[PDB]
Amino acid sequence: MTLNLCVLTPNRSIWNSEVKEIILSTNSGQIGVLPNHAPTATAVDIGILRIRLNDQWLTLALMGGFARIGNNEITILVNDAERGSDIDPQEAQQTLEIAEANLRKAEGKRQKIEANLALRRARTRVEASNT
Amino acid sequence: IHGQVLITSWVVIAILLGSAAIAVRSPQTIPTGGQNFFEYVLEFIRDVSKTQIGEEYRPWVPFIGTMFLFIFVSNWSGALLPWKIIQLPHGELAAPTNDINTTVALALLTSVAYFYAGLTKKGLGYFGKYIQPTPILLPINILEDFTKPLSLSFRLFGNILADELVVVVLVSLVPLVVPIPVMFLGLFTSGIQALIFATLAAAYIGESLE
Amino acid sequence: NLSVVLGVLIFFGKGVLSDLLDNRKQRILN
Amino acid sequence: LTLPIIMAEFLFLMFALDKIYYTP
Amino acid sequence: PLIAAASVIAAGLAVGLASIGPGVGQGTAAGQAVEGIARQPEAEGKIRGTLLLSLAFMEALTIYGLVVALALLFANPFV
Amino acid sequence: PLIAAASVIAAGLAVGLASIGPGVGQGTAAGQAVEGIARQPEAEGKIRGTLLLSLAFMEALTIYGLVVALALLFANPFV
Amino acid sequence: PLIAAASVIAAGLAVGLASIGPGVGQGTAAGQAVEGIARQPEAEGKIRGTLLLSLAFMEALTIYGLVVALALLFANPFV
Amino acid sequence: PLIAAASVIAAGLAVGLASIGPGVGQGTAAGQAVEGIARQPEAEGKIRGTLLLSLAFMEALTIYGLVVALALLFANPFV
Amino acid sequence: PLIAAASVIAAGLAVGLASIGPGVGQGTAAGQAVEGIARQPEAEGKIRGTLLLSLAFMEALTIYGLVVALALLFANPFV
Amino acid sequence: PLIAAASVIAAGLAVGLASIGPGVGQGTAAGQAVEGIARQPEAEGKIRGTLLLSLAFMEALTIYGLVVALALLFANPFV
Amino acid sequence: PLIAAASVIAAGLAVGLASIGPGVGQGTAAGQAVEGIARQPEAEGKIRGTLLLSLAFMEALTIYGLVVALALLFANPFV
Amino acid sequence: PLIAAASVIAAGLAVGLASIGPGVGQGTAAGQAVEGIARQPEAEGKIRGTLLLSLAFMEALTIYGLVVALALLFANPFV
Amino acid sequence: PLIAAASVIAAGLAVGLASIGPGVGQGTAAGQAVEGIARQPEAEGKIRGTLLLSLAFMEALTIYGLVVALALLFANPFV
Amino acid sequence: PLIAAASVIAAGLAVGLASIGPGVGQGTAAGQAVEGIARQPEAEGKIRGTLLLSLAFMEALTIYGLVVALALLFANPFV
Amino acid sequence: PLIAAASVIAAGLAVGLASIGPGVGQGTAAGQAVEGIARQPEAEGKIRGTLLLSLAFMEALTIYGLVVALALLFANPFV
Amino acid sequence: PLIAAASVIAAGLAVGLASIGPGVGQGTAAGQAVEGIARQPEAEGKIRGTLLLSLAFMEALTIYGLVVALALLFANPFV
Amino acid sequence: PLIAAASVIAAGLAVGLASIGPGVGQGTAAGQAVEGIARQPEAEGKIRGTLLLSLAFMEALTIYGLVVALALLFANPFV
Amino acid sequence: PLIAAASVIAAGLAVGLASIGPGVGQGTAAGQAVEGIARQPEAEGKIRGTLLLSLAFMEALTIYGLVVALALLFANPFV
Repeated sequence: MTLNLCVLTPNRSIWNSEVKEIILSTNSGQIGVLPNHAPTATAVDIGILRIRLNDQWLTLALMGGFARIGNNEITILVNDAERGSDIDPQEAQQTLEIAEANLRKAEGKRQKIEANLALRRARTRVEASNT
Repeated sequence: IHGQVLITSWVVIAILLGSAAIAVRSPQTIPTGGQNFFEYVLEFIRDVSKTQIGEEYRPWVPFIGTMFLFIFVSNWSGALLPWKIIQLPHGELAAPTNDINTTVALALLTSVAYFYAGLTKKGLGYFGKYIQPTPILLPINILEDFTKPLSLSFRLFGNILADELVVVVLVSLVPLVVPIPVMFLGLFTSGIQALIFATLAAAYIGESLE
Repeated sequence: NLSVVLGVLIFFGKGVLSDLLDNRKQRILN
Repeated sequence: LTLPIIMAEFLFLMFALDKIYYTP
Repeated sequence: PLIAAASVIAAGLAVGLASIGPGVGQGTAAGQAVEGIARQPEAEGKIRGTLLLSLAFMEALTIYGLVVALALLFANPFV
Repeated sequence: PLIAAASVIAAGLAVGLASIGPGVGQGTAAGQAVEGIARQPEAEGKIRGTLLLSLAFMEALTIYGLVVALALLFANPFV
Repeated sequence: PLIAAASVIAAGLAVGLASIGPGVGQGTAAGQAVEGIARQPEAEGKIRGTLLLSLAFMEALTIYGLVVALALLFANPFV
Repeated sequence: PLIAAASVIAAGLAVGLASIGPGVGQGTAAGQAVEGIARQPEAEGKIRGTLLLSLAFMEALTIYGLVVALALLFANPFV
Repeated sequence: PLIAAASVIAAGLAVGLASIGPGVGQGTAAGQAVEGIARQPEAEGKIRGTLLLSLAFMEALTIYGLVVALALLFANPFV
Repeated sequence: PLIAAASVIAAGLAVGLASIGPGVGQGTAAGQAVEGIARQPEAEGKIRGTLLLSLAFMEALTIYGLVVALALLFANPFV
Repeated sequence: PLIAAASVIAAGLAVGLASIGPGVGQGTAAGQAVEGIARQPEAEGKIRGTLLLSLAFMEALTIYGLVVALALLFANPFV
Repeated sequence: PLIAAASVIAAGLAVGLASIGPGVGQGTAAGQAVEGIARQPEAEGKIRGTLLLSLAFMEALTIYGLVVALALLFANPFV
Repeated sequence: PLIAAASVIAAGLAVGLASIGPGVGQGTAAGQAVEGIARQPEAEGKIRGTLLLSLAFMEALTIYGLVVALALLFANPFV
Repeated sequence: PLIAAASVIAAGLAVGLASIGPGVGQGTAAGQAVEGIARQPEAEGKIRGTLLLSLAFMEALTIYGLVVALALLFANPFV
Repeated sequence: PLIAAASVIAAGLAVGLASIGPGVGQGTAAGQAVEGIARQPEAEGKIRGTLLLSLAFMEALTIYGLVVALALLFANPFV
Repeated sequence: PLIAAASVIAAGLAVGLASIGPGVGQGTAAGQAVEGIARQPEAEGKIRGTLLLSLAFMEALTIYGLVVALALLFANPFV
Repeated sequence: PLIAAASVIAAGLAVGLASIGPGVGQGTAAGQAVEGIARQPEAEGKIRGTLLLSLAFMEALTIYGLVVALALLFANPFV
Repeated sequence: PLIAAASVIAAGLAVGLASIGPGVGQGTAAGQAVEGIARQPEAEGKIRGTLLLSLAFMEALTIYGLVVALALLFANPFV
């Protein structure tokens, strides 16, 4: 029936509250969850976690991971989690600029794939920030 | 002789004989417009030959380049030559490839070519027809030996003769404003099938040489 | 008419083939 | 056998013209 | 009369039965093409070249039926 | 009489069996395109022209049948 | 007599196949379209116009056959 | 005899194939749509109008056959 | 005797094809529906609306054929 | 004599096609149903509601062809 | 005479198609049923319930053709 | 005369079709049952009963056709 | 004469299609079965029993048609 | 006479169809069989028995039509 | 006269179908074999021997149609 | 004569029966190879030469039927 | 008169129908084989031996039909 | 007056029906070839030979139809 949302990162856990509505992006797309989804495991890409606990759907950023949507539990294992409002939009946008500049510089294969990674994660930080 | 094809094939062979002297006419180490196409087509012969024939590709460079560039110039005489007004009571004036005999000639040429290579370079007594891998594979020998030349020819010949007829079958009803994408697709695929006969010739030589 | 349009477009095609090949010979010269 | 006759004709034709073009 | 009705039904039937393939052919080709275009922003032109190559190659097939239908329609040496 | 009874069935089945095939392929190609469009927001305008031109290539097979049908219906020489 | 008699069967079979083909075409297209909407919720304004233009280019593919059917009903310069 | 008897079989075939094609089309389209509603359980606002317009543009191909059926049953210019 | 003979077979084949198509149509639609609602019953009763609407639109194609079959059966304007 | 000879073929083919289509239809739908029932047992009873409703919708498809066949057999005004 | 001769081929195609359709229907339904069974080793009887509901609803299609076949063969009204 | 011939042809076609359809039905069913036996070993007793019950549901289909042929062959009430 | 030729052609068609169906069915059955036996090499003896059971289930369907055919051939009640 | 022609065409179609069914049958079965043998290297001493018994069960499905061909061509009571 | 003619066309259709069925069958079998090769080259004997035996089973299929065609052509007992 | 009519029927249907196969073939081939050009853009030529050689091999298939049609139409050794 | 006609239509039909099956079988075997090379490209000779032997087998599948057609063309026991 | 007609019908139909199998099998084989090529570019020099040899074996099945049709064209024994 009721679930629990506990995101957890390689150092600690940054959520343990029992929420109603999580909707996170995945490599395949997006999946939405409401209490007692069927047993499921979903690889989650670098996409915002707009968590609609009843009154407040606040934006949370995460930078790649995995999920497990089994009975009465939603564990979110990500490298790092950030609530969207935490990051300032001005410096977020300036870092979006520096990320696009990094991909512009990055003609090499190694540097260019890592810069594409950094680019996407920086852009999602912007999108988390001003929302 | 079969005149309706031979008469126009004569002037196409004249175009060929002139392109034979195009070599010795202008020497350019860096060939500008036009002759760079000649060097690129020589490179194309290098590509297909080194890719499919194998080692003795260069004395077979002539035998592959002749059919390749001849299907090229015969596509030219078939479609791109302006021939609306000219009228012959002997038959249609389309291309050298209007007759079955040119394509069966290219067929027998390629056949005796790989037969020559497989008899000289390998043993005279037996070649790839001899049943070495599994001694009950004589139907494979019979079938492949019997099917390679004629249908090898038919692959090119069908499309080329088909378009050579289709152009006038179209103009007989509607003037040239409609058949022009048909001319486009034909000038597109007629050189591809030239490449195809070339690469299949090359593959048969490689079979004989292996 | 359409014969002329076809000839002009085929002239353009000869030109694009020739100039790509000229670029290749420019590589060889460099 | 008229079509094999024309086949052998064009065979020799390509033989000669092939060689004389495509050596030099 | 008899042979003319035969020629006009053959004119209809040639295109009718020669038409059925190129539709799903172009469909599958362009579908995997556009999925690849979505998979990478770079290769779209190298996609479109080979795609229109195969599309004209395909159109030739139905044009064959169109011209044989035109021949059975007007220019038929039997009617 | 008999000839005009033949040409009408000919043109009807010609347009129908020219419509069936493209009627299969267009849905496939356009569906793969509208699946791939939501993936990357940049390549949308690129994919638009490719899809429209390919669907016009497919509509070519049915406008061919329409030309056949109009020459069988209105500009009929046999009847 | 027989011309109009064959006209009706022609119209029927024609509109039938014209309904058959692009039917399943629109099916697969619309399905993968709404699925593209299902993955990214933002894809709505992106995909709406493209989807409807795909369905329109499918609509014309069968409207050719419908026009031929209705003409072979009414616009009959033979009977 | 031949007119009134031959026509109605054609009308039946018209509406029948008009249900043949759009039936399976609409089926797979609505199925992928409803699986989309099941994947994203709140995209319903974007899903409703899209799915209904797709079902309508599927029903058009059968409404065409219905129109020809009524034009064959009541408003026949031939009988 | 022949008119009422042909209209009978007309109505029979009409309802036959009409019941053919939306059979697999509703089949695949409700199948995707229920598998998605089973793996995720979060929006069950809210999907059920779109489910019944989809089935209504899919029964439209057979109710058209059924009413035209009944008009061929009882209210024959020709015989 | 001839009307009663024509009624039987319409009835038989109608019922045959009517059992062909929605048979595999309901097969697919109820198959995905029971397949998803295992994924979440607790809701299978309320899912069975969608199941019974959609299966009634589908069996209507067959009942339509059936009542057409029964009208062709028993209550025909042309016999 | 001719009527009783012609009725039996219609009833035969009726029973044949009626046996075909629900064949593949029940096949895929029970297949995905035993798939759900191998998924959940415990809920097998609760699966069996909806399974037998589906199987009976699919067999109804064929019992309809069978009652029509019996009413045409043994309890024939017209002969 | 014609009664016997048409009756025996009806029996042959009925049995041929009714042994085609449930064939592929049974095949898909048994295949999914054995693949379910594989991945989940401890279900065997439950698997056997449910599989045989559904298989008998599929057997009733061709039992219908076989006994219909036996009736039209042996106990012909018309000849 | 007519009843004899009708008997033999009915037997031929019946055995033809009755041999068609079970071929495809038991083929996909054995395919998915050996797939399962690769995925669980431990219970091969228990796989064997249910396998041979379903295979006899299938062969009964061929036996039905072959009995009908041999009765049309040798023990004929219509000649 | 036709007593010969009907039986001989019956035999021809019978053997053709008895081939065409078990063709795809044995094909998919042996394909998954060799896939299983390759996937599990220990299992080859076990897979062969099950595969070949299934193969013989499938060969029976065509020897039925073959003995039908023999008993129709040579051992015909009707000649 | 007509008898040898019908025996000829029977042989022709028979060998045609006996080609078709075993063709796709052998192809699927060899395809899944050359797919399963991928896991180890050292199982090549266990693959090739089993596949060759099964394709002998599958060539018996087409040789059935071929010997039936020979029995119709050369050892024609009825003409 | 009638030879003209049947020969013209052949000249119509030959290309139509030819053009279907290489349709689906070219479709799948072009789609896959263009997805490959999308995946590895630098391998464009190493994909393109092979795709083109296969494409011409498919053009030969359809051109066999086109050549038969043209040699039937103009250079007819019968008429 | 009729004997030559039927013999020659069978002679065409035999080889025409002959190449349907193996024409897909060889293709799918070659495709799975070449996908098998992508992992281990040195065992390409291993895969090639199996594929070549099975291609000889699959070429027999159509060469037997060609044998029937040639024995119908030139080695005729009837005329 | 009839022998040439049947011969030419057979020649058209054979060269039409020859391209069915290989026309789609070649697309399958070449698509799965160019996919392994795009997957690993290095083995392509090996892959091209295998796929062209498959193309040869498959072009054979259309060579056969063209050869039989051309034999009916020029070296026709029964006219």
